[PDB]
Parts: sequence; structure tokens; C-alpha cells
Amino acid sequence: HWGYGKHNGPEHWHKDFPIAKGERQSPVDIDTHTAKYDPSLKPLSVSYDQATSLRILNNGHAFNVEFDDSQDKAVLKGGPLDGTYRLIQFHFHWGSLDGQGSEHTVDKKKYAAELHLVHWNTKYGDFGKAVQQPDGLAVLGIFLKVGSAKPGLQKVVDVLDSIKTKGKSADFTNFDPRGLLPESLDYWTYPGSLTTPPLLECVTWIVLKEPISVSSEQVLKFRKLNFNGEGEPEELMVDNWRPAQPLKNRQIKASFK
Ligand SMILES: O=C(O)Cc1cccc([N+](=O)[O-])c1
Ligand code: NI
Ligand code: NI
Repeated sequence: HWGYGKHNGPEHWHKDFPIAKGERQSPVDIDTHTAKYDPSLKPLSVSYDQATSLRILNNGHAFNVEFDDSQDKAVLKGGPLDGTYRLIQFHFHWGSLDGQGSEHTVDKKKYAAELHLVHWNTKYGDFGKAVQQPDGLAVLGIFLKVGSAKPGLQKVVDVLDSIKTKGKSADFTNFDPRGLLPESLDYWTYPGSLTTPPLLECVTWIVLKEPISVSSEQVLKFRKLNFNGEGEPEELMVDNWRPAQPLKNRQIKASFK
């Protein structure tokens, strides 16, 4: 019974999942001065025109916006990737305060939140099989800073009161994830892992350099969510970020100079 507390948080996970101390764990600090610009990198193709959102779920550690991944409707290709990656869900990680919440850091800077768009490699046929492979997933990571409102986020924010507690879901159709992307697709990339148990080392991370801006009011609404189930004592869903892990023998590549 893992979580983010003193007694069951990141620092304990290794007892259940020894891979926590592995060679390609995420997140990491992105040292912008040491990331090397890579000309091998093919351009990033995000093709979200046909995306079909289905549902939003409070899974007890975050909320997930789920997509129909039964066809190539919302796909990521190019960049560091070989082949086609289908969108399955997005989620966020966030803090109790505006000064923390992101998982990746940039020259040690923590953002207020981080958006993760999770995609699986179609050559493996389904998500469950893909997470067993070193190239199974591609996660597009976007930092959130507090400032102006993000209009394309509001639809997510307003349904959160209907999924307050663990296990609640709501229909969430017709949501366009393009409205959560910054202007530029410049990125850093490196090989890593999921950042919750089971911590599988199956992710090619693609972290965008340009943050999106959300309002204070928008982030506040994330912090009203609950880790607990209905009828259990209230524990606010905040600080659901794993801290930076050792880079070990990895290189972070930049798509830009
Ligand atoms: O890395 C995370 O935010 C945790 C996580 C946990 C389980 C599945 C996930 N996913 O990528 O569908 C992500
Ligand atoms: Ni458990
Ligand atoms: Ni994540």
C-alpha cells in the first residue's frame, strides 16, 4: 500500500520493487548545459486530430483522461522514436504549493505541475505488452507554471468535483488534447521509467522545453482532489511526484541548440 507519505512514499518503494534502484529510473534533473544537441533527431510528429477521449478516472494517486486506443487515432511519431505510438491517457503530477509539483526538474527548478501524455508502441499490440519492453512507451512531458489561465484545461478542471475520491469516474468525451500543448515542440529526451510502482523501465521520455501557463485557480482545483475513497478520512491529493533519480549512465539529448 504505496503512496506519497512519510510511511509509504518514494523512499520505501524499493522494498516492493527493487527496480526503484535501477539503471534507468525516472524522473531526472535535466542539466540544460550538459544536454547535447542531437542532429540524428528526426522532427516530432504529434497527430491528435482524430483523438477520442472517453472517461476521466481518479485512480487514487492522480486522475487519468483516457482515450480510445483501439485504432491509430491520436499518435506520436518521429523525434527519437522508431515507429508509431498511440495515445492511451494523460495525467498530471502536482504539488501542495506552487513551488513544487513537477517530476522532472530543469537545472534544479521545480515547476508547479507536469502533464504526461502516455503513448504505447503499436508493434506490441496493447499497453500491457508494451510496458514489458524497453521501448514500449513514449511519454510526452509538459511543465506547468502558474500565471495566465490555460483555456484548454478548463474542461478538465470543471469535472474534477465529480471525481473527488478514489475510484470515481465520469464520462469525458470530445476533449481535444491539442489545447494543452505549448507553441514549440523543442524537447529533451532520454530513456527512463514509469514513476510509480511498478517502476518499469519501458519509457522513452520526451520533455518539452516550453512550459504552459495555468492559473492559480486552475491548480487549486487539482489540490481539492482526494487520495482516499469516499467514506474514508480525507487526504488531499497533493505532492504526487516522485523526486529526481540518479542519471547513472544516461545521456539527455536536445532537439534544439
Ligand atoms: O509514470 C507515472 O505517472 C505513473 C504511471 C503508472 C501507471 C501507468 C502509467 N502510465 O504511464 O499509464 C503511468
Ligand atoms: Ni499497496
Ligand atoms: Ni506520470
